[PDB]
Amino acid sequence: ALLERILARDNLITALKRVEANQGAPGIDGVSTDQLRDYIRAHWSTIHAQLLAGTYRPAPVRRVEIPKPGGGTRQLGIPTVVDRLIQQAILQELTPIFDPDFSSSSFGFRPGRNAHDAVRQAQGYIQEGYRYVVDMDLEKFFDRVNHDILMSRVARKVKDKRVLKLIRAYLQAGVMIEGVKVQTEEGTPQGGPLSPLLANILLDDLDKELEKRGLKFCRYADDCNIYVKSLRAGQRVKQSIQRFLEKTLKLKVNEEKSAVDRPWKRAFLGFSFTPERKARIRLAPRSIQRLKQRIRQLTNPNWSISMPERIHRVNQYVMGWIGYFRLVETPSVLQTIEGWIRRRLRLCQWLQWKRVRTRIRELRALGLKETAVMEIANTRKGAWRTTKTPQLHQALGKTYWTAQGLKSLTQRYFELRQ
DNA sequence: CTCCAGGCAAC
RNA sequence: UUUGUUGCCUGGAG
Ligand SMILES: Nc1ncnc2c1ncn2[C@H]1C[C@H](O)[C@@H](COP(=O)(O)OP(=O)(O)OP(=O)(O)O)O1
Ligand SMILES: [Mg+2]
Repeated sequence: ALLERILARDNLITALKRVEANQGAPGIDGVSTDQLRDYIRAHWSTIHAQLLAGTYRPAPVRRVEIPKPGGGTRQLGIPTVVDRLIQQAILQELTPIFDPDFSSSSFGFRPGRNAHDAVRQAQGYIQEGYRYVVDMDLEKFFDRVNHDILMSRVARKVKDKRVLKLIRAYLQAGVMIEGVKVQTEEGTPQGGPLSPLLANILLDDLDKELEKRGLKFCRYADDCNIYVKSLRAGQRVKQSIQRFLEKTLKLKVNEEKSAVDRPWKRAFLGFSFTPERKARIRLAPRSIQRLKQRIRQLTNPNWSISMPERIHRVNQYVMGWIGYFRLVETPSVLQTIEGWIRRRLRLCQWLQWKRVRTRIRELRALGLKETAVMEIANTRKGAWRTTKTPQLHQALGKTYWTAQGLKSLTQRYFELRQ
């Protein structure tokens, strides 16, 4: 059966290689991903037989406080490298059980389904005429999943009694705070390999309820949004779905994140819209500011690495960042930020030549006319003031940086579009 | 299509 | 320090 299908050698080996490639910090027994192969070889005959007998209880998850981009504290649950391996072996077998019957409008944590599909369908509804959105998010979503309602939904397709006892055992296994087990009443661990799938199993009935209601929607994780023709119809369905998820699935709504507002005034998965009739996708103001804050720390303030290294470090971030944010339809702001990136990268190049004699030595070697070299080498202006001056743009502008190995932001934006 | 070193994003 | 999933991307062994 399913526990036998989970404990199959090929399914365990692929699950092992995942946590190995993850390189995640150890659980509460302190054993690392590096020791994971050596640890299971010694403890396998026990682990295998003790969970075959239904006597196996997993070790508690490690509490780690990480800050969220919103500001608040996110509590993580880090399982034992074995407890991460076992959950993986459960996930790998539970995906073909649950995934095909998941919603067409479900996009979160799913194989072959991305954030772009969630936005393309989202712009496709407002383009059709549904020019109002009911954006919704859930209060501490992974912390608030009810154990009884969840395994009710797990038992719907899974008939094997041994795995239902095993998943419950993982859910019931507590946390370690000051060397003591702290039993869990509600919540699936924020860091359990299986836990993102269990999140989709619970809210599949919410998907089924919305599909029965005949509503045009997009869901990614707990961040769900329904696309309506009007503000009156949106406000109406804002309360009736809140009542549904609070009663039938027992979940609390984050009212600070949830709104009935216009799609272009709100952000969805790092993207926003334009007030146009056929609405174009734009960068959300949070996503622009997260980029700008990252470039400020990547470019040298009082930092000390090699500049050819720095250019490559800027390269790997920007080219990756544009890989996700290729979906935006406004290249104008993308043209500005690349110019801003060049402008910011000019600042740390200007301070590198600290001496006035080195300033003249390099600018004359670059090709710039002596008339302009001596005019700006001994200037009294500030460091950020000098980076916008006509002469520093001539010696060190667009043509210089591209020759120095800086990969252009806009060039690869159109390359990924083509 | 599977796996390895790394990176970007969403959650 | 910092976990997990999912998508994509650069390079590599098949
Ligand atoms: N880095 C992560 N690692 C593991 N799980 C994560 C991570 N980020 C998000 N999740 C999971 C747990 C969250 O409950 C769920 C939905 O994300 P999100 O709404 O941002 O957080 P949240 O619901 O815990 O907080 P909030 O109460 O502030 O809305 O996705
Ligand atoms: Mg939430």
